[PDB]
Amino acid sequence: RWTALTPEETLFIYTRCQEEHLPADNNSRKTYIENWHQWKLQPNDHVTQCYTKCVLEGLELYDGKQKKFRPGRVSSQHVAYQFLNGATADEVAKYKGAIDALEPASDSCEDLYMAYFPVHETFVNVTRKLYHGTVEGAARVYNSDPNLKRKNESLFTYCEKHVYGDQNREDMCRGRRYELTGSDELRNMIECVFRGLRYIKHGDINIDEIVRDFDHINRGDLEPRVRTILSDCRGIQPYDYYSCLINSDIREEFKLAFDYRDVRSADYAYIVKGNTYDAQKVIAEMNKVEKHVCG
Ligand SMILES: CCCCC[C@H](O)/C=C/[C@@H]1[C@@H](C/C=C\CCCC(=O)O)[C@H]2CO[C@@H]1C2
Ligand SMILES: NCCc1c[nH]c2ccc(O)cc12
Repeated sequence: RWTALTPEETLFIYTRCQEEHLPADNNSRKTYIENWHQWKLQPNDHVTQCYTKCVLEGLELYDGKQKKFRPGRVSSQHVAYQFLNGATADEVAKYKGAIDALEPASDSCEDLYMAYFPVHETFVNVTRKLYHGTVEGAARVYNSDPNLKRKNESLFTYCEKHVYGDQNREDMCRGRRYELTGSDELRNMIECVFRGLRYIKHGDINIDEIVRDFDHINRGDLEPRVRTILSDCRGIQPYDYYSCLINSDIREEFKLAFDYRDVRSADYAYIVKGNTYDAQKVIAEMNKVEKHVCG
């Protein structure tokens, strides 16, 4: 059974797709951000088309494996949040039917846009209700469910408060200083963090995601070294890959990467809004939190 997406998940999708497809220029990027924020799939060009493909696949309305829309997932998305939604039976019926009629002829950006575009023009507001595409609807859901990570909340402090609670402050302090204490709480902590960073999904590690956090610190040159390590790690548990990285010649680079990613986890739109990498600010922020934790 397919599981509906949380507002954390869809916000991850939206921000990641914008990161991947917004142009690096300035005059160009502003148009795209302004339009996409209003859910306007304009202007119609390769940038917008591939952004559309990326969102459609992150929301998982389009299946890359089966290479086809899976319309039943619409229904799923709705039932999971059918009261907080604001969506009606008729709206979801028609949206599901329209998506059921789509056979895009291929899976390129251009063809998927050409297929789905009239559906989006017609049912954009249904899509925004179902997939938490408004600040009000997402806020309603967050408020209904205390187990979801919030917008401005760090993945790491979230996972800490779920895994350690108010117990083992000493082990949590050592863990936040990158100690391999080997305790059960630290293992669950690293699993929680890897799941939320998408370093691991459905049990399989995601080497491209770690590599990308290495690129984000201007250490792309380490990508091969980051692959060897992860491809040679014999375990399958997050703590295994974590320890492989910490007990390596790229330990300190890994900490720089991890800390930047923590900072960017407390605000999914960090790169969209235009923030850049600043090792000093990153570590200053980390030092404030760690001095509080180890207080
Ligand atoms: C099928 C294609 C749909 C196009 C995608 C659409 O262009 C989405 C844009 C995202 C939006 C989602 C809106 C609200 C979600 C809640 C955001 C919040 O918690 O502040 C904003 C957050 O990333 C961007 C801007
Ligand atoms: N800023 C890095 C936070 C971090 C990295 N590894 C950790 C392990 C435990 C913990 O509580 C926190 C952490």
